[PDB]
Amino acid sequence: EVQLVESGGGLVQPGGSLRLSCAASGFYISYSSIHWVRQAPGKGLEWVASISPYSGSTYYADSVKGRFTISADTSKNTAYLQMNSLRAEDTAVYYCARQGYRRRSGRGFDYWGQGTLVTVSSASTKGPSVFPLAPSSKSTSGGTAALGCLVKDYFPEPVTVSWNSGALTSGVHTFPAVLQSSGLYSLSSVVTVPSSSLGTQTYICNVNHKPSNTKVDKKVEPK
Amino acid sequence: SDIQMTQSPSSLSASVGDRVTITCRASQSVSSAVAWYQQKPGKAPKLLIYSASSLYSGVPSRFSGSRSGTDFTLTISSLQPEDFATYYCQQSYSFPSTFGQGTKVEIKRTVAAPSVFIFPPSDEQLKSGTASVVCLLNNFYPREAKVQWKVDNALQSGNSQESVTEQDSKDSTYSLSSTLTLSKADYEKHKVYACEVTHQGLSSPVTKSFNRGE
RNA sequence: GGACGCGACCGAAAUGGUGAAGGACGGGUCCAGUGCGAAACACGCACUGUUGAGUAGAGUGUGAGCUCCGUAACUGGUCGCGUC
Ligand SMILES: CC1=N/C(=C\c2cc(F)c(O)c(F)c2)C(=O)N1CC(F)(F)F
Ligand SMILES: [K+]
Repeated sequence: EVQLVESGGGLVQPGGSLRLSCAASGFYISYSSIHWVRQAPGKGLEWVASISPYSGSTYYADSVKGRFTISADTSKNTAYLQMNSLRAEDTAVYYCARQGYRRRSGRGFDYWGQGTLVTVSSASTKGPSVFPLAPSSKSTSGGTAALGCLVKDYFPEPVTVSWNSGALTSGVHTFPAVLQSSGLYSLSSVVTVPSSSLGTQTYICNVNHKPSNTKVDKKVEPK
Repeated sequence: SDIQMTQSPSSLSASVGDRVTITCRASQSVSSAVAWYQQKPGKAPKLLIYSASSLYSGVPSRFSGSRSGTDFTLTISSLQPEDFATYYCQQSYSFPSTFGQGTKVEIKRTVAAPSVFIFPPSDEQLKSGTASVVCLLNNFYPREAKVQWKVDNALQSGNSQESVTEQDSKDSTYSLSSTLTLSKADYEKHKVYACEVTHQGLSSPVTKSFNRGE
């Protein structure tokens, strides 16, 4: 019944500003304390800010104090997080969490949003170049053969990869994106297949990078 | 002074049914204002314990919290397959709130040697000024693996990045990708491109490679 | 001896003025903590605390009591006088 939905996340260059929303449903935000908590990729959870009910008192972490402003629109039943003077270290996934009812959950955050991504960088939005990881010509390894696609030089996150439009899912591994020294992301998706049918069967990685309107389909054949 | 929450361990491997315990030690007194969360990859945190030892509604009773002074502990009496995730502690005794650095609990299993594959850079990318060589360690355990790059028997360093998947939902194995990045120029100067994999499940270190021209 | 009456002294319910006391005279208020109100702060309630708080009040009580100076019902006591 109760749910939280954050939006407004996206790419913004350093010094820029971004406004986050926290649409609530299944409950009234006026009766609860709303919190913002962010998580940089690979790191742990970091408390950002909050706002108390009835009093409207706000609280911020030192790392964001003076730049961030948390508010609440009861008319829209939505909480907002105004982020000004953004920095590269502000880059993370932003959650909105409800502070549960005291006699029931104490000061615990009983409900969390799905989180909205906020990337801060000077890098321009760029679609990825997809290259084939062609299956070796000789022998095997573990009993089969392997192939895949290299998704390189895209920005920002995220990107999705499928094989044969979702028909191929077994033995498929899509690795976590890695931020290159160039400021651009890069990742590879592979899949193990029988080396006996490398020629007679078709394998196609379906790459998808929406932030740049870049959807590509590359078929991976023996070179 | 901000209140510190020192969580430990940072990682943990246990079998299904095992009794595990995660600890968070506070720098100051936080009373009982301690919460425990569970987070799975790509998902939001889920509240497990509140007020140090109170079990949230709908949370299985195998999860239990306890407070000893400024030391708090999450206890999982018997691990179940759906229990393997990352757990964080939180203090909300005073602002600002403080989170533990997390504790990733991972499932144990029999040792599994990785299947190694090497992929030469595509002709399409080479005409772009950069060459990418990929080494693939596939389905192995534990995660502890060492991957080295050798071009013409020259050990590479500083020009490679690794990436590892989460523990697979079926066989609980890992997969890893090493990515060597070279210029088209430097790529053209040499012939034999090598990557050597050292893993516990391997009889001896395995080398997989090719020659640039052929 | 006794009764009644007058007066004085004393006592005295009551009352005006007065000036010392701080928590063992109280109430109010504030503060801290805890729990509660959909409620970490602010607001409100409840509980706890004076080794929490000014006897210059910081009170739309400095209220009660007491110190000290007066007025005083009287059903009071004593004494004198008049009368029976
Ligand atoms: C200044 C002060 N002190 C007070 C009260 C109090 C009550 C007790 F029971 C006690 O033991 C004590 F020492 C003081 C008090 O009420 N104030 C008033 C105000 F100005 F603060 F408002
Ligand atoms: K008083």
